[PDB]
Amino acid sequence: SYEKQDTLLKLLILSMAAVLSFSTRLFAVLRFESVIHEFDPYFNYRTTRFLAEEGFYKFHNW
Amino acid sequence: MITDVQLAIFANMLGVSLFLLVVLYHYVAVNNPKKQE
Amino acid sequence: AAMLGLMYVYWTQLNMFQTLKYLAILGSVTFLAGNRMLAQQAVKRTA
Amino acid sequence: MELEAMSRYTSPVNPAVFPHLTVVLLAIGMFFTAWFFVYEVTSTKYTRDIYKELLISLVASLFMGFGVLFLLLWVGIYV
Amino acid sequence: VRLDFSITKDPAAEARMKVACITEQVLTLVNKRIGLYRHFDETVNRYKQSRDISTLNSGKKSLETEHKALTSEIALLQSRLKTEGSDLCDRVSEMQKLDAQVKELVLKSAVEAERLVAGKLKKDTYIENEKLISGKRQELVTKIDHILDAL
Repeated sequence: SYEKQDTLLKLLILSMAAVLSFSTRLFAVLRFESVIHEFDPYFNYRTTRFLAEEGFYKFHNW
Repeated sequence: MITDVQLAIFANMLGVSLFLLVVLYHYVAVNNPKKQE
Repeated sequence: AAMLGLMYVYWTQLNMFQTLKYLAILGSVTFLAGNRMLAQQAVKRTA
Repeated sequence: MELEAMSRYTSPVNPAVFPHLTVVLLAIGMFFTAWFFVYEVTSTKYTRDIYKELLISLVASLFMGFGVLFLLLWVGIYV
Repeated sequence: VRLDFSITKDPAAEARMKVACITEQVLTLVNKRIGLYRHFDETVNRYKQSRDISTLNSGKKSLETEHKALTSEIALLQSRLKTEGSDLCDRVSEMQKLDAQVKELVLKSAVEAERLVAGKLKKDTYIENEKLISGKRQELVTKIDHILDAL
């Protein structure tokens, strides 16, 4: 029924778009390593692993 | 491991398939009677 | 009423995570009772 | 019960096999998943039946669940 | 999907939904009317193979019973659609007006097959009468499919 085909084609298009969005950003991991780039991301990484270890209230007061 | 060339090909093919499918969707839309009643 | 009273206990004693851990439950029950009561009122109004 | 007299074991699913199974099972699970969601979004309070939804969802679960397993073994995150 | 967060119904959307359910039911019953005509045409082929009139007579009576039941259920559901004010009721009436002529053409086809097997109709005339009957049948079916799209 026409509604099924319209729904199918919407779902298929959007799931391909999602898979493409995720997959096109992997080039850097495939070429070298699953490691953090640039200078600024390292502060976000250190602070993130802090919050992941010490808990919110000790990160906020940190 | 998969190389960045095999990924580049895969992504090119996904892109082409996506845009061709959207250009099909516009036909499946305009042919609809209920969209224009 | 309990949902509005919880705000005094949060101001005096609780932290945020505890406050939300209570307010989730109390808002869920208040929402279910409000939806049922409002549907009844809507029928009575529209009758 | 001492070393040289005994036997040895390995997984009957051999090294070369996982790349096939993962693809097949995930393809099937994607089929039934698409069917499930198209059926759910199209059908309506008067037109749904529980037993069809349950069967489609159970089958899609079986196939997806084993496909992801063989996928993670293919990657080599051996459980 | 089973739960509903709703307060005020909109009976107009409920009518738009029940009408759609009933229209899918009617569409299925109509597809079974076409399938009963395919059963009957198969029964006519079996008749030509067998030259046994009882097969096709039982086919005719099973048609004029089950297709008649489908027509009655169609008209009762159409009475529901009429109560719902649906502009589709009178167009299911139009489809039944076309299908009554398709029915009389099927009866003519069965009569011409009975005459052919009885030798009352000659092959070179049977061929032309078949081509005309099935041609106007296919025309009526195309009209039917357009009116069903009009639902």
